[PDB]
Amino acid sequence: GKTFTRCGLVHELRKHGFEENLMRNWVCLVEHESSRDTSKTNTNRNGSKDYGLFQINDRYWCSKGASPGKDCNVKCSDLLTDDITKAAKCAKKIYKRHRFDAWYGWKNHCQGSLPDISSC
Repeated sequence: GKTFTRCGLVHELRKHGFEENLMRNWVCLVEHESSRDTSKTNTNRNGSKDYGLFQINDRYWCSKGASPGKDCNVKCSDLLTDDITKAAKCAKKIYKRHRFDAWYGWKNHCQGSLPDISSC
């Protein structure tokens, strides 16, 4: 697991199939959820835990076990590896029903201001 910079994240998502017109929303969401860190985790009041760059939950999208086998066919520990793609492809499969509303940071802080990406 590693941390990314905004220019690195903008590029990593552009390579992983994220739209340049949505990139501002995506990086500003990710900067509140994981702070651009693949190693980040958070526990919930419901007893489940969140993993990887999009803080994906072991009961809803990824799987906590030794093998993948959940709604996005991906394992919580694979989201902690040095390429975000395991979390990013699952984030696209969520965006098919909830483009940004599946993440609390976007509706808590990205409604006020977004960062610039025109230097990336």
